[PDB]
Order: sequence, then structure tokens, then C-alpha cells
Amino acid sequence: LMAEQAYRWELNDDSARFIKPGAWQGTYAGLLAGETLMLSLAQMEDAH
Amino acid sequence: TSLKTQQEQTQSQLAFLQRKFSNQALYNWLRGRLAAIYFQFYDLAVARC
Amino acid sequence: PEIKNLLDTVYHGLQGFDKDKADLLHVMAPYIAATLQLSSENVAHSVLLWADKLQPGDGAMTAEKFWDWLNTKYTPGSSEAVETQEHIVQYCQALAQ
Amino acid sequence: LEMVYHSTGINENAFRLFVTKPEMFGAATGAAPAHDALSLIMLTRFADWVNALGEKASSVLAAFEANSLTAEQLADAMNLDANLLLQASIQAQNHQHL
Amino acid sequence: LYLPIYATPADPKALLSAAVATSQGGGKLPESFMSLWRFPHMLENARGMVSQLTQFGSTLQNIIERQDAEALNALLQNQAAELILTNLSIQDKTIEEL
Amino acid sequence: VSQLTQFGSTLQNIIERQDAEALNALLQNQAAELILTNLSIQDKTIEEL
Repeated sequence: LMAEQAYRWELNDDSARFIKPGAWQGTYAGLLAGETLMLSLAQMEDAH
Repeated sequence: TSLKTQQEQTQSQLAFLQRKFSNQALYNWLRGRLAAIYFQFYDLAVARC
Repeated sequence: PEIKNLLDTVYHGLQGFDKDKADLLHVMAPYIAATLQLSSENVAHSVLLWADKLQPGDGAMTAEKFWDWLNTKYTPGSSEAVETQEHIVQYCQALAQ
Repeated sequence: LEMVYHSTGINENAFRLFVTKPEMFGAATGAAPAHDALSLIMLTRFADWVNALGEKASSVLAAFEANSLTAEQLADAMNLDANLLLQASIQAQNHQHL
Repeated sequence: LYLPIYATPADPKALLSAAVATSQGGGKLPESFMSLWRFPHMLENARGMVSQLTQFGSTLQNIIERQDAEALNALLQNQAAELILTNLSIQDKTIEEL
Repeated sequence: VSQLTQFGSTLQNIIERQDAEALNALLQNQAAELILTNLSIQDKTIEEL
């Protein structure tokens, strides 16, 4: 979310939010949780 | 009596296989979630190439 | 609890989905396959087509209606009473059957 | 209390329910649940009944945790005649239990 | 003169096990913070942080698989240790037969 | 691309694991079903005696 503020200020797209709350799930001990963030940052890079 | 005990021991082991974490349903969820991530991330990779 | 987990997974996966970019059913099939203990993804796709043709439950449910309800009236992680929630449960039960 | 939980064999969510609301399990209202043998035997019977419900248990327990369970749903779960459970409930209501 | 009827016991029931699920709510996002790094640098930073998290996730999956399999390994030993006693009783009664 | 290859190795490991664990559960349900006939045979041996 700090990289997302940097994005929403280098460009002016205050509406664009890429990080979703669903990355962690306690049912499955939060396994795989980081690979959703990796995908979300790859979207934040490619849209930039 | 010995054979009847073995029936219970097989039921206890089957129950442990169903009740543990790291069971079938966790791996099914991991496969589905990872496959969806994998295809999205492939579309990003090929766009970059 | 199984149905609740299915709803959470589908809602998280389909967030940000675009109608014109791809078919809703094809995008929704993998998460349904993951939650309902299916071996193959295409089996879930066929099951969803069959369910859409049956229109299960007392309130005839389909992928578009289900997606709209999930988008609007669902708050994951909380136990709340919703008028349409019974139709959602009936549709999920039909899929498992 | 671990030795209790493992010996009883009860499922995780019904154990949570038992800890949080002893009244649902019929322990004396307003008191912490007892691990007295008198409570142990009823917990074991509850775990056995849940196991007997089989695959239906997932829905039955959820309907039990709400105030939702009815004669018809439980009769379908146990493969019994619905009229049988309805009449058993009527007879139980007529007679003085404690 | 009357030979009684040789009533004969039926097959044992199939034991049945109940498999229930557990559910836990969705997560909640932290408050975002503004910081002095141009995006390419803060992205190389975060990407490094995330790859470290993925590495903890792979270690965690390996631990989960290992500990569950080792609890099964201990279960099979306690179960064969219990099965041996009846064989000892059977062998002893074979001696008395001879 | 190297990140994508890393998702591909995780995905292969998951596929292998979940399929083997579904076989593990199959062998338990299959031995649980095989035990019943042994119980019937042992019971009829008692009647033979």
C-alpha cells in the first residue's frame, strides 16, 4: 500500500486501487498469501 | 474380537485422514487458486515479452 | 461452512471481473472447482452449464444473478441474514449434488 | 483440558460451542462447564451422534448453532420418518421431564 | 421332542465417520501510508519484501505436510501395539487346546 | 519470466501432492470396505464350531 500511494501520486489516478483485502485467509492458514501480492504488484508495474 | 478391533482401527485412521489439516480439500483449494494466479501472471509475462 | 468458504473464494477471485472481456461462466468455473472438491476444472464448467439449464431452487438462480448478488449484498467474514441468501444456499447445494 | 478434547473426539466447532454456551449443551446456566465425568459421558454421546449423522453433519451442526433446527431437517439427516420425530416431540412435551 | 429354532445373528453395521469443515472470516486492509520514494524504487523494494514472504510460505507448506505425516506415523505404531495383545491371548489359548 | 517459472514449479509440486493424497484416501475407504466380509466369514466360522 505504500507503493500504491507512490503510484497514485506519480500518476493522478486516485481511483485506481489494486491491493484487495482477500490476500489472506485464516481457513487455510494463509497459505500462498504472498503470491497474490506478487501478482498484484506485477499488475501495478504493467499498468504503469 | 481381534477382527472387530481392526474395523475400529481402520475407522480411526480414516477419520484422521479426513480431519487433519493438509488434507484433500486444502490441496484442491491450492490447485484452483494457484492455477488462476498462474494464468493471469502468464498474460502479464507475455505482454512484457 | 463449506458454502460460506465457497462464497468467500468466489467473491475474492471474481472481484474486478469484466463482462465483455471474457465469459462469466468460464472465469467462474475454476474457483467453483476448487471449493466443491472436483478433480477437473472442465468438470466444473460442465456442471455450471447443467445447473444454469436446470435453474435450481425455489428462486430460479443463474450465474448472472448469483454474481450480481455476490457483488452487491455479500459481506465476507460476517454472519448476517439476507432475504436472497436461501436461494444462494439452494443453488450451491444443487451444484454439490 | 487437552486430554479431555482428544479423548472425547468431538469436532472443533462443537467444542467451541460447548465452551462458549454451556446452556446449549444443557449445563447449569451461568456457570463454567464442568469436566466432571457426568459431563464427559454426555459429550461422548454428542460426538457419537454427530458421527452417526455422517455427511449431513456439516449442515446439521450449522442449523443447530443457529436456533434453526426443525423436525424435518433432522429427520432427513438421520434417515428417520418425519412423522416419527414430530410425534416423539409431542409426547415428550406432554410428559413431565426434568 | 421339540427342537428349538436356531435364530442367527445378522451382519455387523458399517461404521460411519463425519467430516465437518471450519470457516474463518475475511481479512482487513491496513491504512495506506505516503512515502518519499519514486515508484520504480518503492516497487523494487516491495517486490523484494513479497519474494521473502513467498519463501516463508513454501517453508510453511513443507512443515504442515511433514508434521501431519509424522503424526500418522506415530498413530500406526500405537495401533499395532494395541493389536498385538489379542494375538498373545489367542496363542495362549492354542496351547491349552493342545 | 523467472518469476513465472517459479510459479510453475510450485504448481507442479501441488499437482503431484494432491493427486497422491487422493490415492491415500482411496486406499483407506477401500480397506474399510474389505473388512466387512472378513467379519461375516469369522462369524460363520463360529457357527461351524
